[PDB]
Amino acid sequence: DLENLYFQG
Amino acid sequence: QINQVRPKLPLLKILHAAGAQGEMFTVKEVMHYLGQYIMVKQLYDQQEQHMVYCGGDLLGELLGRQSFSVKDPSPLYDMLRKNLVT
Ligand SMILES: COc1ccc(C2=N[C@@H](c3ccc(Cl)cc3)[C@@H](c3ccc(Cl)cc3)N2C(=O)N2CCNC(=O)C2)c(OC(C)C)c1
Repeated sequence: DLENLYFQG
Repeated sequence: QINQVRPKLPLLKILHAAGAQGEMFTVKEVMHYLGQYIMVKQLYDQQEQHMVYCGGDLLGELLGRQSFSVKDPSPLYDMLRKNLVT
């Protein structure tokens, strides 16, 4: 999941 | 462990334009820099901030699209599959 990878604040 | 990727040359140029340095990145860094790219080139719609209008940007060339919604990012997946090596 690229959305998840990006949003790991 | 850490899946480092080397962006193909056109994509590398986008990432550099967003402040990236070097040519090896995590996929997470790639996504970070692609977001930044869109922000600083103002390719998003200020009224509908999920919509990106990339057509006539190099990014739109890579994606093969005039536009995309972050809400439906299949194009981004397709593009990164093709333009990140190892
Ligand atoms: C309501 O408005 C939003 C909601 C979500 C996003 C977004 N969503 C994130 C996201 C989206 C899809 C994937 Cl597959 C991964 C990450 C990430 C992102 C990463 C890469 C690209 Cl090419 C575009 C956006 N991403 C962002 O980059 N955002 C969010 C937080 N910080 C920002 O500067 C912009 C968004 O991004 C603009 C750049 C279009 C706008």
